[PDB]
Amino acid sequence: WDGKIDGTGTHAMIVTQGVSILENDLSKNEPESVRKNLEILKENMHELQLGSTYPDYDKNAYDLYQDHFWDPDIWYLAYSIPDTGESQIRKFSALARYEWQRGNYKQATFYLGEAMHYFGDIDTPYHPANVTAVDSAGHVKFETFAEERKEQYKINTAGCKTNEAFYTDILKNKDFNAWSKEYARGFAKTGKSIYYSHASMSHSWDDWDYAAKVTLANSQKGTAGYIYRFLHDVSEGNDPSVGKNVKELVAYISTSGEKDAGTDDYMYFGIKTKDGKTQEWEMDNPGNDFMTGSKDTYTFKLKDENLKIDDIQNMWIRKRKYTAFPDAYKPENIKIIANGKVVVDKDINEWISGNSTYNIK
Ligand SMILES: [Ca+2]
Ligand SMILES: [Ca+2]
Ligand SMILES: [Ca+2]
Ligand SMILES: [Ca+2]
Ligand SMILES: [Ca+2]
Ligand SMILES: [Zn+2]
Repeated sequence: WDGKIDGTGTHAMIVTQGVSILENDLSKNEPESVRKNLEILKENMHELQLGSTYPDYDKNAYDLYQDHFWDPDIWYLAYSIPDTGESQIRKFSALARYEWQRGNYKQATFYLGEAMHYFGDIDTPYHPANVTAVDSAGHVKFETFAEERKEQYKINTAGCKTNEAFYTDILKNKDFNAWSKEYARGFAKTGKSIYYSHASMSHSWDDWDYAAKVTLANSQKGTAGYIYRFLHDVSEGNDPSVGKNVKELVAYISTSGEKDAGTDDYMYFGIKTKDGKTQEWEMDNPGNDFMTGSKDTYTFKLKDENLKIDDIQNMWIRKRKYTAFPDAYKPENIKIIANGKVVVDKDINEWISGNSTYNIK
């Protein structure tokens, strides 16, 4: 969907409607904690909207915004694996719950907004069909069409109250990651079907009208559902990581904005377990890694699929010179996420020169 850097446009409408919908649908028996957290959410509507649009304007975005795409119908032992729209929902959702728990509500809500940007995208027709703006003139055309008419596509209810099926189903599965993937898959498959049936360049103005109606309604309802899940999760301190093989680790790395803080050297993330086994991956995204001021995400798939988070005793990042000279690197902060939970939040704010290793854990 379209969005503007000031937190306006289709994406902002979707999150804004998401909140209104939830407000309308909230049953009387909902816990006080949920209502209290919803009011805090509403205090930070600006952030939610800005977050819902930001990934399109992130200076660090990948070349063809690959991570804004996801096909719902779809070597890793030593290299990071790329993010997808689905995986970014999970990443930002984890960051959001983490910040919420420590009362850092403005930043928490921004992250929630970013999670919803990606959900919004996988609920378009073009993104889950994996048809890019390069592939088809229809990509930009359809999103512009929707943007112009976004007002007439707003909805204000999911169609039932939160003590009913749609919403109760959302709370059933304590495994947020597993729930999010399949929940997102449903909406994405609908969007993709709508691409082929109504939204592609083969179709009419009437077809595009129906396509936008259904996918914008679904985007809003789907967003309301994620917000509901979020308010419940943060109200109860629900941990979806318990607990639970660590099949993947995600690193979320903030590079300092200081001069020459970024690097083009080889960069590795590694772990050592209590049993002294090691695994190390090169961090390399389909993009310009470790740019000054950037926030980079890397996902690492473990060789041992039966490890528990406690089993991981040491973590580090290691740099290796690309040229004969040291390209010193200065990370501000690294967060490691496992199974939907931020398990490491490590301020660094010091230089890593040459071929040095920095010990996180
Ligand atoms: Ca540097
Ligand atoms: Ca320089
Ligand atoms: Ca490389
Ligand atoms: Ca790269
Ligand atoms: Ca660079
Ligand atoms: Zn979009």
